[PDB]
Amino acid sequence: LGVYLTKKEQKKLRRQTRREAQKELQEKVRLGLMPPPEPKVRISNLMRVLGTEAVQDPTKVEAHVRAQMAKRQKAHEEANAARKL
Amino acid sequence: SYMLPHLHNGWQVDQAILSEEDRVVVIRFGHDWDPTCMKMDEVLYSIAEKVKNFAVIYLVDITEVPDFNKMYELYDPCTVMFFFRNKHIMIDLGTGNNNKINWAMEDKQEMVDIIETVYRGARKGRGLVVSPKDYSTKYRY
Amino acid sequence: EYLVSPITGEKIPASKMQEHMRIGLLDPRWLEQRDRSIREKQSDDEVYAPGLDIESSLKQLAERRTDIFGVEETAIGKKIG
Amino acid sequence: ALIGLMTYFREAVVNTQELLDLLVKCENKIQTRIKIGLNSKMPSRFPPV
Amino acid sequence: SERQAEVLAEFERRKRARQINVSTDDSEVKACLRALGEPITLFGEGPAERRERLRNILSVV
Amino acid sequence: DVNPKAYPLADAHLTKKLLDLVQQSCNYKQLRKGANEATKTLNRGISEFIVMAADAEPLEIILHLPLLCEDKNVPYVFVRSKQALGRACGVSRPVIACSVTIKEGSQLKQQIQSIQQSIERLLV
Amino acid sequence: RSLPVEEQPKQIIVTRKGMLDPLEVHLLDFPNIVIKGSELQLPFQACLKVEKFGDLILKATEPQMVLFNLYDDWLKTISSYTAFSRLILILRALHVNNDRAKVILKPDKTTITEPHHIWPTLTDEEWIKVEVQLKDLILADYGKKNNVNVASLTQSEIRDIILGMEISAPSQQRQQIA
Amino acid sequence: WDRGIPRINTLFQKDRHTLAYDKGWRVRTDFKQYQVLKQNPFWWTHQRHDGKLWNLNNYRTDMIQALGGVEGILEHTLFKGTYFPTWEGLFWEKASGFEESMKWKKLTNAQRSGLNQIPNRRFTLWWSPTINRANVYVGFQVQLDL
Amino acid sequence: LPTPIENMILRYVKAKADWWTNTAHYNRERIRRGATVDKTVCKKNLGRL
Amino acid sequence: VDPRQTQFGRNTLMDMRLSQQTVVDPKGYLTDLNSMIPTHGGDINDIKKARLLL
Amino acid sequence: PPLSYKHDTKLLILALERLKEAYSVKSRLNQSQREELGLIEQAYDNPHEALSRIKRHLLTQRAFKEVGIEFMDLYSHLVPVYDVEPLEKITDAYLDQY
Amino acid sequence: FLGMPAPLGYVPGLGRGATGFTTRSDIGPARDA
Amino acid sequence: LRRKAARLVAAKCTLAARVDSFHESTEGKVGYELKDEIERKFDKWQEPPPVKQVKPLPAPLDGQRKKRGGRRYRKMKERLGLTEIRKQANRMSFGEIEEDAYQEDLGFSLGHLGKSGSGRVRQTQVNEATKARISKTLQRTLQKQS
RNA sequence: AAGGUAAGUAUCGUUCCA
RNA sequence: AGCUUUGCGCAGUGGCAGUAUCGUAGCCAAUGAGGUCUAUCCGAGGCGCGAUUAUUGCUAAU
RNA sequence: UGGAACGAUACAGAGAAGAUUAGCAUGGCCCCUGCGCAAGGAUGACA
Repeated sequence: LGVYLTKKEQKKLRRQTRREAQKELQEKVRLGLMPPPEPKVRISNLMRVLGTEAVQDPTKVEAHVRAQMAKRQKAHEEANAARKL
Repeated sequence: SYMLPHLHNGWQVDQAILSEEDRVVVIRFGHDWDPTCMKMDEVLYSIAEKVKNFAVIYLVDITEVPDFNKMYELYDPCTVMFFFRNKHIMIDLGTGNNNKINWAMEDKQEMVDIIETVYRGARKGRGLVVSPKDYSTKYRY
Repeated sequence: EYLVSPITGEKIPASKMQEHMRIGLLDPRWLEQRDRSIREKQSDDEVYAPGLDIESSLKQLAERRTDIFGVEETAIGKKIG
Repeated sequence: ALIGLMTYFREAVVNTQELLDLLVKCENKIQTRIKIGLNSKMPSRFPPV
Repeated sequence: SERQAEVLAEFERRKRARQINVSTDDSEVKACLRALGEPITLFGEGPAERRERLRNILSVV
Repeated sequence: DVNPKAYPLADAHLTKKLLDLVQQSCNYKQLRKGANEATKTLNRGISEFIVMAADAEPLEIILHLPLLCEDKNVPYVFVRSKQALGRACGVSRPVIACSVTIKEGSQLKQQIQSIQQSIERLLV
Repeated sequence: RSLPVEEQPKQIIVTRKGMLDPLEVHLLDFPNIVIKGSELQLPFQACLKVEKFGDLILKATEPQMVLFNLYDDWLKTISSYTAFSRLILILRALHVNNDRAKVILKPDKTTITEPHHIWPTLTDEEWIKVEVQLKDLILADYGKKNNVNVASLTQSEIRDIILGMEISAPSQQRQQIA
Repeated sequence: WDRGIPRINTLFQKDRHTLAYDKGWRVRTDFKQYQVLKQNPFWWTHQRHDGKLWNLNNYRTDMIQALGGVEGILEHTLFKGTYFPTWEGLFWEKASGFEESMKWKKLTNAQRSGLNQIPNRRFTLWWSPTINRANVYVGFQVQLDL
Repeated sequence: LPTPIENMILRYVKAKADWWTNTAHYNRERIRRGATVDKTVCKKNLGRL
Repeated sequence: VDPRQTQFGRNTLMDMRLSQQTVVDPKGYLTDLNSMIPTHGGDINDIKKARLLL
Repeated sequence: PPLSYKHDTKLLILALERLKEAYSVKSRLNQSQREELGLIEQAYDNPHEALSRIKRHLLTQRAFKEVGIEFMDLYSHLVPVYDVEPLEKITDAYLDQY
Repeated sequence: FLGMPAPLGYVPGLGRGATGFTTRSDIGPARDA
Repeated sequence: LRRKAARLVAAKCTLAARVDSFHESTEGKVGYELKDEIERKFDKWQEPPPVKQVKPLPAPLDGQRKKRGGRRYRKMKERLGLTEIRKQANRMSFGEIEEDAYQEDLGFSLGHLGKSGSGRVRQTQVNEATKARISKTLQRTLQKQS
């Protein structure tokens, strides 16, 4: 029968998996199979990131950041739906 | 003194100046038996490992190598010369002579200070660097 | 005796499962620091002289400083007197 | 340092001539230190201003 | 203007090999190597890089 | 098997349930690992049952635990490998003895009572 | 002193530098209130040129203070950080000129505007279009005034123009540092 | 005002209440030498409990009077070169923004040694018309190359 | 360590320690008497003391 | 100084504004009390300018 | 020092002010200095818990961490300078004031 | 490199194009050239 | 090492005691094994420290290096930024004698901070980002001690 | 007598010297 | 049928700290790591070394 | 013709100290939420 590895190696293995995924993603992006990650922006970061470009057309910029928020939330919700039993 | 690498003939010191590009060559010309030269050939011992990244120290006995006495004025008992990429780096002290440190000092921090200042001014591409401390006196009082 | 590996799900000997868990989770980035500093010291060049050079320099220094070495005292820079 | 003792030793300083000489000597030492800090060669004169 | 690039093949073989089971036992390591024919070790090839070489070799077959 | 001096030695059927209970008590902070801590719990009277391993070569280092359980009327049972018990307890090092203590309104009361019942009918 | 403590302003910006001085005396009892001057020629003197705004003050027999709300219902569907930007763009455009600004502000013939709110009632995409039109108007006015093609003005100086930054070179002969 | 060994101005001091509960302060001030590295010249007293027992406003007044006043001192300085219309409405920037930022950065001791003497250069410049003089520093002169 | 090497190293340590003590006390005498000494000399002498 | 203590031991303002389909929201003019001597004081820097202002 | 003392905070205030006088004139701070100032300012922020800690230290603490030593040279004699653990300095100062 | 005999035809100094200095007239020998 | 040795020797003592209670290994094989383990731990504790390399000082830095920036860099700039009270203290006026504050150490003048020469009419409010803060491990020690 | 050399890149002249 | 507990995963939102995170084919460790209160009690990791912009990446200017 | 030594003008001259500063995401802790896995509790139900 199997054995139950302890919480220390639980955290260690989780860290290995996440670092593995991050490095693989970064190597793929350096290759260019996906575009470089666009900076995740919120309402609080709206004028920090895009403010200079957000002065000219503020409503377009807030629409774009809210679209990014909606895309993230939709990715989460449909990820749960795909993982739904 | 005896621990640091030694150069025996004229060709070796010129090669040691030429065989390096990314550090500073600090040559202690003099006689390792001199009370003056032995005073600072232990300071150069105590910091040889510390300055390995940007400095290499060779020792030369002018009697063993009587080829640079006339050209570089090797007549003070002890002399220190800094070379960078086959270029003698002049250094401005408080003393009148601005080509050498012709006296043996005592503090292991000030010599690393001078060597690092020489390296910093030599990466830029200068020929004369300026020491932090002033040696127009001895700060004794 | 057979156990099941918690990480790979494969039959393993019960005697090894301890060091199996010690080593199967060996952190991958550890390998470079094991294989990086050793290369640095392999390519590193010495700072002090070889021991024979210290011996020879000590002999040469003893040749001059008769106020310490030898039995026939002479001047500081003189070979013998 | 000067007012550390001078406000402490007030009237005694007048009667201690050697203390006055030491005070003047030390002030001259401070001035000499500053002048050497300016340039290596000490000046012939140097204004109090 | 042609592709002339198999570097994506290098990334895909790396990511497949990273998900390839390798025994944590040097004995098994060397048993599998003798099964395929690879040497026990190279000059100055310790155990961690022995396992890594085993992984890199069974990435193909 | 390996050690004849194994009275309550359990087989590979309820060992899985025992290790599951050990892990759950670990998640609930409801065990004391180690022979010394098991003995302290037995002395304090708050130990409900202790599980040891038949792989400790000088078994008499832990053969006082069944006697202490007999004194305190506490269920006790063995396993077949110290490494499995140690890893199940929540630590990497091989453990040869662990204890399960009490908790008010514990969610593990039913399972711990079932384990006590199962062991108590296995002595003979 | 009127507003409750949680509604007391923690930062007062001032358009005209002369006002920096009096506030610090009338804010002498509020040391935690930071009074910051503005180099930004920020368009609020034109806020009084709106029809629903001026009309109240052009005819009033006695002095009193009244409250408004320059965000009609935008905060129902947009963040305040872009509500302020929309307001400032609209006010810069209105400062540029009133009539063409009104014509832009009424793209639809209906252009419903009840006395409950102030600005015309448009939804998000018409706000996109009107903001683009107002930006084009402001850059066009700046180009006409300073005789520079609008395209050459990159986004940084576009933001400078909108907020109230513009520089000149009267000391052009003081270039001897080069 | 400013008279009496426990100076009368101490009575109006802000923390007068809490200094009422400060007893044996002079003894601990004396023993401060064993806890702090640098010796205190004013170990014998404490400015809070009996006030400073000396005044230098008259001393500075007389020093300015004897040195020739603002114009009698500024003639020695480089003030007239700066060409300020008057000496009022000025402040001294005791720390340049660049060097005060460098003060906290990770600096090797070589840079820090040559950085603490930046205030010694603006001092030399501010008194250059006096230090760089023919009467003082007797000897030959050399002009700058450019 | 061999006992002859250890004996020689003990003798070295004893001799250097005797010189160290004597030099530290002599430098302290120089400093207290008012002689002219260096800053690093004072630092090293304070460490030795 | 406290007479029991021995050697060994602000900007008032009359105006006041009341908070609360019509955009126009006029507010009443309220007059306030007087200000006595406050314990808080001396929160002023650069007196030679503030005195000139007043 | 009782649990309910009228002058309890006054002595703590004086002790904290005295401990901060050593840093009152300062431009740059080391790590230990930063931690010390943090300790005094935290004890100022929460006087009750700090004083409870002080009472517990006075009542049941008898094992202390090593206190560093150095010497300041007057060129006539050497004055020893002792560095004490930053948390215990507060307790010692409050005890001294009381 | 270290531990090698000097070349027979090598100029002992200045072969690297070095330039000597004369800090003062007294120090050194006569130029004699 | 005695305490650390006392724990180990008592542990092996009870390991031998449990053996002797039931009268096994009467010839002392387990006792000799435990003594061997104790001696191995003892001479492992007394083993001299190994060879530790003296790393050289880092080389002087080059011209420029790219750096990251975000919330962490913003907080670093806030902690090390010139607080208005700090920047107001650096300014030191001009031609305005002031009474020497802090008797115990003069040369400590606050400059325009609290000065009638120039500055804001309101007092320069104290900042909160520069408040002294304790370390995480030290606060952990505080939690455990209480 | 000092502690007071900015370090360089150029063509041109001269001279010894290989 | 829901309710609900706990651990482990995947993501999401938000807060907080950058004098700290991380490695351990180095060693020891519940057969006891480590002990200042309280010790016939406590009782889990510790040490040494290495990486470091006091975790690490891109994008972005200069 | 080699190089050295050497005398001229011509040129530059800041001989200034600086791994510079912005955004996001990872990583650390904590809280909340969704979803899954391993289980496990209390409980609803007349005919």
